[PDB]
Amino acid sequence: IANQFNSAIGKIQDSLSSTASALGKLQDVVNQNAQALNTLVKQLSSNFGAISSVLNDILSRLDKVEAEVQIDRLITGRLQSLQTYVTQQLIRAAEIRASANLAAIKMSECVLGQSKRVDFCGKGYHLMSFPQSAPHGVVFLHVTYVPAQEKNFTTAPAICHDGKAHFPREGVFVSNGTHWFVTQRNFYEPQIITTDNTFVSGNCDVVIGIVNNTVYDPLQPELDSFKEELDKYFKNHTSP
Amino acid sequence: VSMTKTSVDCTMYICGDSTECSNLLLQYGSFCTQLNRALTGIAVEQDKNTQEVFAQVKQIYKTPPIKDFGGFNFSQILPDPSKPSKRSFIEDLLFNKVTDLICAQKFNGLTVLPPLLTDEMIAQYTSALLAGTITSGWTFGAGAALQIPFAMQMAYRFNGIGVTQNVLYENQKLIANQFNSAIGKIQDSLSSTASALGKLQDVVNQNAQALNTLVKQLSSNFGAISSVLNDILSRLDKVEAEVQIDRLITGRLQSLQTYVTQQLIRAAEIRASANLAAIKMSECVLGQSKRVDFCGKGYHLMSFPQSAPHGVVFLHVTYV
Amino acid sequence: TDNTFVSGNCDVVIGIVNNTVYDPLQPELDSFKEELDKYFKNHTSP
Amino acid sequence: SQSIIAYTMSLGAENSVAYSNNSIAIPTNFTISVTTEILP
Ligand SMILES: *[C@@H]1O[C@H](CO)[C@@H](O[C@@H]2O[C@H](CO)[C@@H](O[C@H]3O[C@H](CO)[C@@H](O)[C@H](O)[C@@H]3O)[C@H](O)[C@H]2NC(C)=O)[C@H](O)[C@H]1NC(C)=O
Ligand SMILES: *[C@@H]1O[C@H](CO)[C@@H](O[C@@H]2O[C@H](CO)[C@@H](O[C@H]3O[C@H](CO)[C@@H](O)[C@H](O)[C@@H]3O)[C@H](O)[C@H]2NC(C)=O)[C@H](O)[C@H]1NC(C)=O
Ligand SMILES: *[C@@H]1O[C@H](CO)[C@@H](O[C@@H]2O[C@H](CO)[C@@H](O[C@H]3O[C@H](CO)[C@@H](O)[C@H](O)[C@@H]3O)[C@H](O)[C@H]2NC(C)=O)[C@H](O)[C@H]1NC(C)=O
Ligand SMILES: *[C@@H]1O[C@H](CO[C@@H]2O[C@@H](C)[C@@H](O)[C@@H](O)[C@@H]2O)[C@@H](O[C@@H]2O[C@H](CO)[C@@H](O)[C@H](O)[C@H]2NC(C)=O)[C@H](O)[C@H]1NC(C)=O
Ligand SMILES: *[C@@H]1O[C@H](CO)[C@@H](O[C@@H]2O[C@H](CO)[C@@H](O)[C@H](O)[C@H]2NC(C)=O)[C@H](O)[C@H]1NC(C)=O
Ligand SMILES: *[C@@H]1O[C@H](CO)[C@@H](O[C@@H]2O[C@H](CO)[C@@H](O)[C@H](O)[C@H]2NC(C)=O)[C@H](O)[C@H]1NC(C)=O
Ligand SMILES: *[C@@H]1O[C@H](CO)[C@@H](O[C@@H]2O[C@H](CO)[C@@H](O)[C@H](O)[C@H]2NC(C)=O)[C@H](O)[C@H]1NC(C)=O
Ligand SMILES: *[C@@H]1O[C@H](CO)[C@@H](O)[C@H](O)[C@H]1NC(C)=O
Ligand SMILES: *[C@@H]1O[C@H](CO)[C@@H](O)[C@H](O)[C@H]1NC(C)=O
Ligand SMILES: *[C@@H]1O[C@H](CO)[C@@H](O)[C@H](O)[C@H]1NC(C)=O
Ligand SMILES: *[C@@H]1O[C@H](CO)[C@@H](O)[C@H](O)[C@H]1NC(C)=O
Repeated sequence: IANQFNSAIGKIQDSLSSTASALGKLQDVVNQNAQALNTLVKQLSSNFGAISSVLNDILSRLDKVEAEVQIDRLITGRLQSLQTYVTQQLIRAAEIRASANLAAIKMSECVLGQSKRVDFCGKGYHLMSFPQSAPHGVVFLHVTYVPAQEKNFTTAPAICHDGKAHFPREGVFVSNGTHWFVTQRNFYEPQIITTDNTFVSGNCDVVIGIVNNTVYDPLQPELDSFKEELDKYFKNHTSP
Repeated sequence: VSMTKTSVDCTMYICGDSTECSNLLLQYGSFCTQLNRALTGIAVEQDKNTQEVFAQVKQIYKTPPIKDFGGFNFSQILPDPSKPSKRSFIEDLLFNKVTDLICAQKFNGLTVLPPLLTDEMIAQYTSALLAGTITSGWTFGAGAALQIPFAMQMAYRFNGIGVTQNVLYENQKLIANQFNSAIGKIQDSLSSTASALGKLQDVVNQNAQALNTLVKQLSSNFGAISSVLNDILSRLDKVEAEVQIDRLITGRLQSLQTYVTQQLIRAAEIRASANLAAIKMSECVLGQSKRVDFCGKGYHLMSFPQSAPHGVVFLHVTYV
Repeated sequence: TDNTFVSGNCDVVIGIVNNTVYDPLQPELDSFKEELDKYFKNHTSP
Repeated sequence: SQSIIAYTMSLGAENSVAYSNNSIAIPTNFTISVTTEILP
């Protein structure tokens, strides 16, 4: 388990070393803030119909009545440029808030604890995650237990022994072909079916697909060996 | 989950067939490109939102031909090979109920691109998700799919709500009969009314209305002598025409900035809905919610996705 | 034995320690042995 | 001999599941896997 984890962290350094696209979202946000700034700058150059883009030149050619017309184009167009960029930015910001609020919830549920939500803390059953800082962002190193070598087995919902019906307390009942066992639902480790592994309800008539086997009782040979202890004190007590 | 991929030629929507208007529009410049970048942003986003909700598994699971699912009769929500498009039964009810203006927009340099995923591809991901859920329980989400007998899955679910697995098996008939009875009402409901789908219809009707309203702003004078560009250009020369055109460019450009601002904002609503739906898939469909009411009222057992026009339906199953 | 469960042998668990583990069934039977032995002994008597 | 092609996207590999009314699969082994997830 430790070796697989060490092997996986190795692959993270390798992955981040190998591809350009990994930090995609963060590199995207930076590109969008810079592109929007340069777009805002570039509207300063636009004439809007005024005889120049350069505000002093206009003063140098027109009086207070005609400069007011030409300048009011640049003010109206420019003010429309700031009202545009700030709208795009208030919207952009609203995307980032939803991202941040998820990232806060993931910090709480994937770092300060272990989530049961499926695929919420990366693909596979969650074990833990390690947070890492980035330019304007966070990276989570999610650690999961992914099933890897499955094998086919026969199963039955329940077992009949004393003509009562029996169920796993936790786990499932499975046959290797020749013998029935009980095991945990998420890793193969078969066990002898016993009273302690199981619980009982009703007779064998209602449960569809129920099968017949023994149930072993760990009290029983502890009393059988105590019956054979008892008989040996009787045979000895026949001797005197 | 998504909406129409609008695309507009801003030059088309401001300056349709005028070079005079084109030269005047260059006095403003990048506003035309900038809006197209914004609409292109939302248009590419639809393929993300639709991948995020449906493409949660990268392998195409399929049903066995035999249907020994303990009496649970999914045939109403699984695909139908007899159909010209392979959706289920319940998905045709969804497609039949949600609804010249579309040509009038087309003449004005407005366009609607098709989504990357065809509605059959959406039915195909849905088929894999649903068949996976039945044949394999949650296990196909967390790793390679492990088969399980359907009543053994249902026992796990019952234990997931702390109800004991014998309480399933001791009533398996009543449970399957109620599951079948409930899907019978899902059909009867979705066949009868259309009001339950009103969330999707209201999303279409807003997007369609915003395109109608943006179209209807072309027929506006804005205080120029005509609402029609050409009727100015026909009547006035290069001194006078420009002043009446510069008003229509201004009024129209303001009318576009407005529609795009509305649509970026609207698209933030749909993205919240996409993220919620992706989570609802990831937790109710690929899992079992311990979250209360998050997968419908009652204790969560399991949920089945069904495709819908630009959206998704979850059929949540609950113990009550 | 009821608070715990059992798997494997002493080699595999890094840092496993030694102690008794109680069995509640043990003195519950052993007192039944003292009860039994008192019957055995009395049956020597007659 | 490389060229730009066009195709309907195959959504993945096809896989009919080994379902039966009495069949289960169980992992005898597992991978501990680590992923990155990146957030603004
Ligand atoms: C299914 O699992 C069964 C339990 O692991 C297994 O049965 C066991 O088979 C071994 C031999 O492979 C037997 O080993 C014993 O054989 C005799 C018993 O008198 C002794 O000489 C040996 O020392 C050893 O104790 C087990 O007795 C037997 N267990 C049981 C409960 O019968 C099956 O072989 C497995 N089936 C398949 C298809 O592999
Ligand atoms: C699983 O094991 C059960 C115990 O062996 C077995 O039950 C037994 O089945 C037979 C046939 O149904 C019964 O046979 C008797 O039936 C009546 C009396 O009730 C007589 O008319 C017959 O001549 C015959 O004697 C056994 O009495 C019955 N015993 C019990 C406790 O069930 C199941 O049939 C087995 N099932 C499978 C699938 O193997
Ligand atoms: C926990 O209890 C274990 C069982 O008593 C105990 O294992 C025993 O430890 C001693 C000392 O390490 C070993 O002593 C013998 O070691 C070799 C033969 O194996 C000889 O060269 C020595 O002379 C000596 O006889 C026992 O063999 C060993 N028994 C077993 C079954 O492994 C652990 O040491 C105890 N651990 C703690 C921390 O209490
Ligand atoms: C899991 O089982 C399926 C089929 O179920 C078993 O198949 C028989 C061979 C036998 O074991 C029966 O008791 C079961 O019903 C396997 O599917 C087979 O796969 C091979 C290719 O590997 C193919 O040639 C066969 O036609 C398939 N048969 C069926 C019925 O699908 C599957 O491979 C098994 N998986 C593992 C990991 O063992
Ligand atoms: C599952 O439910 C469907 C719907 O009732 C059943 O299919 C119908 O079966 C009857 C009897 O053969 C026919 O009259 C209908 O035309 C069928 N409809 C469809 C859509 O196929 C199906 O038989 C049920 N399966 C089980 C195992 O009960
Ligand atoms: C639990 O409630 C169910 C109904 O939800 C009962 O099932 C019905 O029982 C009557 C007879 O009492 C039958 O006529 C119906 O046809 C049954 N319906 C179904 C769908 O099976 C059930 O009897 C109740 N059980 C208990 C123990 O109260
Ligand atoms: C479980 O899987 C791991 C690999 O993921 C197995 O470990 C390998 O075991 C073989 C020998 O069988 C060695 O050659 C490899 O070098 C091992 N790799 C590691 C990381 O140790 C492990 O043995 C498997 N367990 C079982 C029960 O099969
Ligand atoms: C399982 O399927 C077989 C056919 O392959 C059928 O004959 C049998 O009765 C079924 N058993 C159960 C418990 O469903
Ligand atoms: C038999 O019982 C006597 C006491 O009555 C005792 O001394 C002796 O050790 C016992 N022998 C065996 C083999 O149990
Ligand atoms: C615990 O740490 C000490 C060193 O401080 C070491 O000697 C001991 O063997 C360690 N035991 C385990 C189980 O790691
Ligand atoms: C013998 O044992 C019985 C109890 O079973 C007791 O009542 C009786 O007093 C005993 N007699 C002697 C002589 O020990």
